[PDB]
Amino acid sequence: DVVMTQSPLSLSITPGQPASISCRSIQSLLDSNGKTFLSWYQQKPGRPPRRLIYEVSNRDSGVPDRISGSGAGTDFTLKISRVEAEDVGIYYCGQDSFFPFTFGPGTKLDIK
Amino acid sequence: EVQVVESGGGLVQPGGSLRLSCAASGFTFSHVWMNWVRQAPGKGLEWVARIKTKGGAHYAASVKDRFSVSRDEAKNTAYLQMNSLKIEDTAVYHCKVDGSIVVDEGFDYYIDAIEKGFVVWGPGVQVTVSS
Amino acid sequence: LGFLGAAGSTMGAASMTLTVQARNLLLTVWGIKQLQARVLAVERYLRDQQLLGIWGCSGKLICCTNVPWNSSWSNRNLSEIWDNMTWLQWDKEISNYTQIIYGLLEESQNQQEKNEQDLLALD
Amino acid sequence: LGFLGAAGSTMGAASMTLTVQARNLLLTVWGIKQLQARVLAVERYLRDQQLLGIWGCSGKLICCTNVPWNSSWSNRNLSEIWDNMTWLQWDKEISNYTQIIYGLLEESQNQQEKNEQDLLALD
Amino acid sequence: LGFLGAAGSTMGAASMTLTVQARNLLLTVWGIKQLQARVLAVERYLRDQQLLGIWGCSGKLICCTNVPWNSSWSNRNLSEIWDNMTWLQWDKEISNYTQIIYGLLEESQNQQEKNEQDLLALD
Amino acid sequence: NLWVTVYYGVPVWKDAETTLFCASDHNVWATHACVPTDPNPQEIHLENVTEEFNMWKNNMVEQMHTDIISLWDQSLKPCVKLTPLCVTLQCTNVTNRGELKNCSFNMTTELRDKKQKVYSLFYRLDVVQISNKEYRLINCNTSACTQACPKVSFEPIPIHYCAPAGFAILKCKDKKFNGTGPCPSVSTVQCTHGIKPVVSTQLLLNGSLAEEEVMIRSENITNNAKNILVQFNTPVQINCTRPNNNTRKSIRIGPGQAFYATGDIIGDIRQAHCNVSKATWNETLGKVVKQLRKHFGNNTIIRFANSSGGDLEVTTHSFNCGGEFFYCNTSGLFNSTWISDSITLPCRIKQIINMWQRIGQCMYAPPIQGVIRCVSNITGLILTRDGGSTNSTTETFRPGGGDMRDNWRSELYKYKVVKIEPLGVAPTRCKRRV
Amino acid sequence: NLWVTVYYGVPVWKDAETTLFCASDHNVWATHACVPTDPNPQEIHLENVTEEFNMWKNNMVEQMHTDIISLWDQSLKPCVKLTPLCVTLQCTNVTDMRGELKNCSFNMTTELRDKKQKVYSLFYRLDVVQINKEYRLINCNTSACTQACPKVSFEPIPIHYCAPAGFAILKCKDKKFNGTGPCPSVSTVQCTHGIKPVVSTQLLLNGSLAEEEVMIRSENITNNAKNILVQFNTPVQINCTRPNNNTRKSIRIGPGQAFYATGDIIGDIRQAHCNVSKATWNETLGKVVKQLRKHFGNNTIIRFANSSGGDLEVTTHSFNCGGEFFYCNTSGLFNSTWISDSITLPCRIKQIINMWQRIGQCMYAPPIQGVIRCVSNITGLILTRDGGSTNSTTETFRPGGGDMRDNWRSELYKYKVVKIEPLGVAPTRCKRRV
Amino acid sequence: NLWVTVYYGVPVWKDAETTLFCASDHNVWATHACVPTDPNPQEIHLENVTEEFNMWKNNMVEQMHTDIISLWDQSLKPCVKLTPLCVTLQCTNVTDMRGELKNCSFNMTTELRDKKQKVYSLFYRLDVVQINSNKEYRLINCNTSACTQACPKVSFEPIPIHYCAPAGFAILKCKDKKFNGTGPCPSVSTVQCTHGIKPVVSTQLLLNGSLAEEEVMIRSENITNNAKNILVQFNTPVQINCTRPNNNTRKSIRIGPGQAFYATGDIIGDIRQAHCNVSKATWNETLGKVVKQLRKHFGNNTIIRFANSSGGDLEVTTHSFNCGGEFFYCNTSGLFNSTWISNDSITLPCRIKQIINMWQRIGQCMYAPPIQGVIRCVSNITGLILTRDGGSTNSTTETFRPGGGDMRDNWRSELYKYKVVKIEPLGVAPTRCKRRV
Ligand SMILES: *[C@@H]1O[C@H](CO)[C@@H](O[C@@H]2O[C@H](CO)[C@@H](O[C@@H]3O[C@H](CO[C@H]4O[C@H](CO)[C@@H](O)[C@H](O)[C@@H]4O)[C@@H](O)[C@H](O[C@H]4O[C@H](CO)[C@@H](O)[C@H](O)[C@@H]4O)[C@@H]3O)[C@H](O)[C@H]2NC(C)=O)[C@H](O)[C@H]1NC(C)=O
Ligand SMILES: *[C@@H]1O[C@H](CO)[C@@H](O[C@@H]2O[C@H](CO)[C@@H](O[C@@H]3O[C@H](CO)[C@@H](O)[C@H](O)[C@@H]3O)[C@H](O)[C@H]2NC(C)=O)[C@H](O)[C@H]1NC(C)=O
Ligand SMILES: *[C@@H]1O[C@H](CO)[C@@H](O)[C@H](O)[C@H]1NC(C)=O
Ligand SMILES: *[C@@H]1O[C@H](CO)[C@@H](O)[C@H](O)[C@H]1NC(C)=O
Repeated sequence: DVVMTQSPLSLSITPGQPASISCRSIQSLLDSNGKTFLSWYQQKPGRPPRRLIYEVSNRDSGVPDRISGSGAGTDFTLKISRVEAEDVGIYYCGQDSFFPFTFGPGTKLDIK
Repeated sequence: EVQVVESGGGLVQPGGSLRLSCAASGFTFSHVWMNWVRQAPGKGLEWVARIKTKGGAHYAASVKDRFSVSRDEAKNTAYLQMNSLKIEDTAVYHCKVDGSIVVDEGFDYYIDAIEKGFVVWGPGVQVTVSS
Repeated sequence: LGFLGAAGSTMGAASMTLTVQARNLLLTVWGIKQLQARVLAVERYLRDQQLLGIWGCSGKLICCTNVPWNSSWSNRNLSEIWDNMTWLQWDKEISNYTQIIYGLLEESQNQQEKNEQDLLALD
Repeated sequence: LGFLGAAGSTMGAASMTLTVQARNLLLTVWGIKQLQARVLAVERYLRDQQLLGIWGCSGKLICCTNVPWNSSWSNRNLSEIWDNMTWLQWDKEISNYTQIIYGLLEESQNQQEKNEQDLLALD
Repeated sequence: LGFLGAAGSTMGAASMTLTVQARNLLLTVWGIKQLQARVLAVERYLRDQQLLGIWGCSGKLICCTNVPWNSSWSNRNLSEIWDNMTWLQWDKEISNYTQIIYGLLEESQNQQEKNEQDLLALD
Repeated sequence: NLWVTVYYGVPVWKDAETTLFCASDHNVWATHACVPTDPNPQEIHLENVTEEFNMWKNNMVEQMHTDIISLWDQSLKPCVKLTPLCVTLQCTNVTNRGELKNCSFNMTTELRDKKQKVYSLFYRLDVVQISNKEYRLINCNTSACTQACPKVSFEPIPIHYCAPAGFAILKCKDKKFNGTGPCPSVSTVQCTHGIKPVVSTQLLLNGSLAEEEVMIRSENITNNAKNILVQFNTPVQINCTRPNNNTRKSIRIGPGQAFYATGDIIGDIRQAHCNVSKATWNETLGKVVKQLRKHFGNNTIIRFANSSGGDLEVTTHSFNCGGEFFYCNTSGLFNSTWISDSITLPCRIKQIINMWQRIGQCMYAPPIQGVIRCVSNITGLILTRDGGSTNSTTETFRPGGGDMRDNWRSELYKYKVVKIEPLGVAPTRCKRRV
Repeated sequence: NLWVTVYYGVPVWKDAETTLFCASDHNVWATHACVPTDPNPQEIHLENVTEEFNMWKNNMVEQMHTDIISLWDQSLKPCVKLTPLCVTLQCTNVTDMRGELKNCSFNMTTELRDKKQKVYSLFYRLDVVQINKEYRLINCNTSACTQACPKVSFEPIPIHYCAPAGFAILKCKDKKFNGTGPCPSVSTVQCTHGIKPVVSTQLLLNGSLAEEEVMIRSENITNNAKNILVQFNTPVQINCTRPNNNTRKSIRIGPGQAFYATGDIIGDIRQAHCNVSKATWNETLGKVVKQLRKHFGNNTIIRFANSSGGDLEVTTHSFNCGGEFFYCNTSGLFNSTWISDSITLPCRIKQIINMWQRIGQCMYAPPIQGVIRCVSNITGLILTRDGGSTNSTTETFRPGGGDMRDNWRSELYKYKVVKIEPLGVAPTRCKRRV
Repeated sequence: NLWVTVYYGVPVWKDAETTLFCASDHNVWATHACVPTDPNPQEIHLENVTEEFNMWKNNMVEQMHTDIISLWDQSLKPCVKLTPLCVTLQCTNVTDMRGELKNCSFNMTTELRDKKQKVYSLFYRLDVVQINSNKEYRLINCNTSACTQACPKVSFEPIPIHYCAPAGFAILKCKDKKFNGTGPCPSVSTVQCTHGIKPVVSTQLLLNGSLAEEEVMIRSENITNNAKNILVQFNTPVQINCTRPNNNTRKSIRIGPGQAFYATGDIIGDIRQAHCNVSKATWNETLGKVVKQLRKHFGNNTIIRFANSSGGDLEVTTHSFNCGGEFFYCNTSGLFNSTWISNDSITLPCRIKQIINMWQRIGQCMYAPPIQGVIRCVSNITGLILTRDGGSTNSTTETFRPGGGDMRDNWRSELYKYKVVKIEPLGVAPTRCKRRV
């Protein structure tokens, strides 16, 4: 299976500054044709997860634009210009490039 | 907005078996492919199986010779069946599916478009392998 | 009088109104239809005066020939035919002998042309 | 001389130059209009031939009838009409009564034809 | 005999069956073709009839004229021409001057008509 | 002795057929093809002449029908077609009968890369269920219909038929002509009188009245399948009009192409109908039955019944005026029995119509602004005889249809084309000299 | 006494219309369609004869017009239709002393219906309008145009009209012909001479030159609404060219049909124009004003201004050269006043044309590779006189933009069709012998 | 002292160009409009008449070619065009020892323009091309031209057609036996209408054609020239039996509002290669007679060899047929595989192709729909179209191969017995005549 690692395990910042998180994979996720299926998921406490970014950088309708991501090859990360109260929740990284799917252990993002 | 329906939940004894199910409605869904992932208690998610309902199947590491899957189109649902449960199987099941809702169905050959659907997430089954 | 002004009258008098009849002888789909009718009438008029030309009465309405009349065709008296019978009934009476008359007329005309040519050759 | 070359000349030249004129009388859109024009010319020629034939002058360039002349139609001497007049002026002057001459010629032709038929019948 | 039966026979015997030959002279894809063919045939017939009329025949199948036969056109006497010679090679013989012959005929007929009119006018 | 004589221009004719050319004075019935007619009628009476007439085997109706079909096609072809209109329709019931359906559907606009949502009203007879909400235009599963081209109209202009040179037309001037029989009084005319090409079924409108009494025509009354034609001796006024005046909307389906749809209705919706004087209709039926008794005998019971069954074209009465095509239920005019102040007939409207019952040649009729009134009078009928094996003394008749030729056969029966035979021969004591 | 006679083949003619036909020696006007004209036409000159001519009411011009538009439609029928070209066009500018040319792009189909392709093409501002950056084609809301096929060319092959048997064409060879009235010197020809069906407004290209000097012909000199024709006795050479080297690229619009679009422009971009020497034009205008004074009297000054106003085609000189339809502003030439180096004409190109001033048959001429450069002969003008008041001791003239009837009439002014009447009657001292 | 005389209606004819009209007793040629011909085709002999016939330069062949093309284009005009058939086709092999038939699935419109419909149809390999176990394919006619389909209501039976000359013209029939192409016919006759000529369609061979009355004949402008085809006529026809036991299923699909399309459904039973049979002994005897005549023309002690086609397009290098609705294409290499010096049957493999361009034109093809049940195409060969190579200086041995390329040769083999002549009934001759005033 294509296992992947997340970083940082835990994080917590006060509103007013940007934030970032990264999730690396064991090997390149690019398939034969060239497309990528890197997905970013957010799961607030008490409710199921919700996606924010698709194919490394694209944004899903309903997601705030302040959320953006990029990457290439094996290194990928998410960048947010401003964190709000609604952003509090559990953050996940995911990829479906290969049949055996793997999801990160999960990172905590607390706000004062 | 697209919706998902979770069914087939219940309590199973160690090494027993049960029947799982899920459904979706509210749109056409076009080329939609259902998934199955569970979150262990206190640990991250983990893939279970796969069913390409509309349009090929894929099974995880610890589900061979234990889970058999099926698809539906009249209802767009999928029929899952497991056997030989274990203590590690105790986890919340979420109906994962890659949504692709079509939009403005092309009435000619100059208007075809697709909404680029969303990955619907199921509420949760909370399957426990105990008495 | 006019066209067919004496068609039903006696044949003798009706024979004097032949000039009126003689004078009366003359998108893409509609165009071809009109052209078809016109050429049909013209072709019929050429066939007619061609039948007159092959005989000894070219360019003439009333005309007699040298073919003797046969009683088999009709043995009626000369008084009623020229004063009682009409052209319609008379034509219907010899509707089957029309071809024989034309053939005999043609043969007689050809013989007459050959005879006059030979006569004028030595004259 | 060429065709229509005697239009303005004296009657003498025109009277002796009628043979040339007589001989001169005779993508799908092009074919349709050309066929229409050809049929029109043919119909005109047949009409002229019929008019000449009804007057007992078929196939004759010049033909004389037994219809006396009228002073009303022309109140001028014959000499100038022939050696001092063109066909255009003559037709322009006779156009007033050109329609009635045909009827008189037709009547005279029919009368003489019937008389000839009767004469041949008696003999 | 049938149509064209005397084609190979001598002209003397073939002249006895000239009338049959003279008589035989008479959705859109086929319609246009048929109309064109009919119009062409009618035009040809009118042209031939016009030539005969202008030459003085005016319908007479066997008609002669007053134009001497120049020896330059052919140095063959009437002996073998009317005994065994057919019409094919004969046509070929005069095929070099038929135009001159036609021209002479015309002028001769025009002069004859003018002289006839003058003579009839004197008396 | 005697000798045969050749006579040219003899007045002899025989039965034959030929292609007659049209002739008349913004109408599908007349164009540049028809040449002008002679104002002076060149009619010549024929004394001592008697010729047999057969209006059933005559080829006049065949040639007329063929030329009219060609004219109809040549008239509908020059402009826009409605092939893209075959799409799904979303309709909702109207609310100030209960027939008109407010349908809406997607349709392209000036640019082939864009769409414009439009709505129009269509009658129930012009649509069919796919479900209760979805609808599809009728005849879409057979062919593509064509809209009545707006420049031309359906005014029945009179048409005069004239035979070409060499042919002649005989007119039966004698009265009491029963269709198939000798006509002692005959007349010849190079051009027939005015003929109305008005299209209709069951009843004959804007026709020619009889001479002095009601007429009855049929191949031979001793039959059932063959239709029977009846001509009235007096005119019967009839009125028809729809109070609803539709609103035309200009919708463009392509470059230089646009169809006129039915807009919203103004006022109240009322079903179309027709009116006829009851007294005049009763008198006409009385005269018709009186004449029928001559052939069927006296003390007989004559009854009238509506159409038995079939499509709407044969089971209803059609009209042609102002661009609107009607289909009325005339069951009220054939619901009387005989021994020894107005009538109203319900009617319906239909746009898609198979005029000449030709499968795959449907035509779309666009509406017309303002109310439309068509004043006219009936002149004849097309009934069908039914009954048993003479077990009862009651005769029943029903209106007919379908045979479009029978509609116009009641007008051309007064003419017959013949071929002249100017060549003739006779005997005389004349011999040609040398 | 005197007796009448009948003469056959007499020389007589009368005014009457007839169905004329062509005669000639990959083109709109098919040369093979016309019957092969006589290589050496026989022109017979008459004597002692006069005839009246009316070049205004003449029917040959009407026949020419009908035939030209009929052939135009016939030639455009087989070419492909541009119905799918109506699509939204996101367009920008081109980067020149002009910005009119536009570089537009748009989605479009390919050989496969399901598949689609993105292509670009250059278009002029004269046939492009903003739908709201977004542009479209003006022809979309009028009718679908049909691009002229590359095989068919607009070259003006001369056509020799000819009359059928029984008719004759009278040619008026009299010099300084007044246009309408008796012609003391006439002639008869079997078929007309070479006539080039060149289409042009205001200025006449490749026309016929006069005999003695500049002639003036008009229906009524005293009438201002009616146009006034002019014909020069000497030719005024005009050079028109397109310095832009165009590139043609084929695009598969559909199965078996290709679309010819303007590839691109290589090198510098310059405006199209025409050149005419001012000395020759000055002399020609001097002679023209002298001839005008001959009719308007002495001591009268004349002015020459630009077009009064109206559409582009009617207010500008329009002509074709190698397939490209030009539209030049002739205001500079018609700018002078008469009392008692070469000029450059700013010209623009238009790809969408509506020839014959009729809607529903628009054209989309394709581009031509290389540099277009053609020479032409200016032989006539189409002037228009504005309303005056007591003549104001001066008259103003403008270049009229009438239809092509005047253009074709300027060449057929010396022709007329008549019908022969070989039937005649005259008296003679003769008596038909019995 | 001879005087010229004018005669009319004399027998004189000259060769000239003219137009003819149809005549016979629905079909693509629409014989219903042909004027009916009399039931007695009267024929008149011409004793002592000899005329020169040049069938190679005859104009009736061009007239027939143009007329047939016009009828073919007119009959297919009202039929439903298949412009929307050009779409992306996803085909797969049909499961059976050919690997040629493909099962294609594609999208199509229906009665309503706002909704599509998924359907499938079998297409032969010759009707599809690769455009880069399933792949995308495209029809060969998409990048060339979108043509219509032959309406099933119309048939392709080669019914005979009679050509009758118009008024003022005549047709001369050369009945002389052993009469080659160009030469004087010792015995000629005249007929108002030609015999029933079947406008058959074939390549490299003649089917249902005229048969020689005496023996096999060879016709050509000059056999020495290799640029001229060689026409052969057999005095004894050889039977040929073609068929395809497949039992194709017809699938009716309404592509539009009234536009019906006939697709190829699933095959019933087992798929068998389309082949044709012909007797071997008869073919050997016919070849023997042909080589005998060829030796007589080229000289004695000459080696004659028969080889297959020299390559080219499938239309010219194969054998074209017209029966059942579709057009077969057989590989005739099995016949011209022998050399001549001094119960058995042969099987000819054949293929199937729906889209055709038999007229060799560019821009107008034809879609032939299939038919139900087995097809039994029974016919008999009557002629051959052979071509010979230069051979260099080597003249002791010659090789002949099937020709093709000019469709006029098919009908030319049937029109060699007729010619068109313009009647000239005007003549002048001298006589002792003198008119009397
Ligand atoms: C003319 O063309 C227009 C083009 O837009 C058509 O409009 C669309 O028509 C389709 C027809 O199916 C509509 O589709 C249906 O949409 C429902 C809701 O979707 C909209 O709303 C949600 C939010 O609530 C958005 O996320 C989404 O993007 C849409 O905007 C769905 O619920 C429907 O699916 C359900 O019902 C159907 C019923 O058949 C079932 O089959 C499904 O399984 C499911 O249960 C369906 O997808 C679409 O919404 C229309 N949108 C518009 C107006 O743009 C017109 O319909 C067409 N002509 C006319 C007049 O009808
Ligand atoms: C050479 O002549 C033979 C014999 O006429 C032709 O065979 C016939 O061909 C036709 C098609 O052209 C076959 O038609 C079909 O017949 C069936 C049965 O009648 C019918 O149901 C179909 O609708 C259709 O008409 C016909 O059966 C067939 N006859 C035989 C005995 O095989 C042959 O086609 C001719 N050559 C060529 C090249 O066409
Ligand atoms: C002359 O006539 C004789 C028979 O009379 C014939 O044998 C001879 O060939 C003829 N000669 C010519 C030159 O015609
Ligand atoms: C007829 O149309 C007018 C508008 O032109 C409308 O006001 C009127 O009410 C309509 N007729 C009826 C009966 O509603």
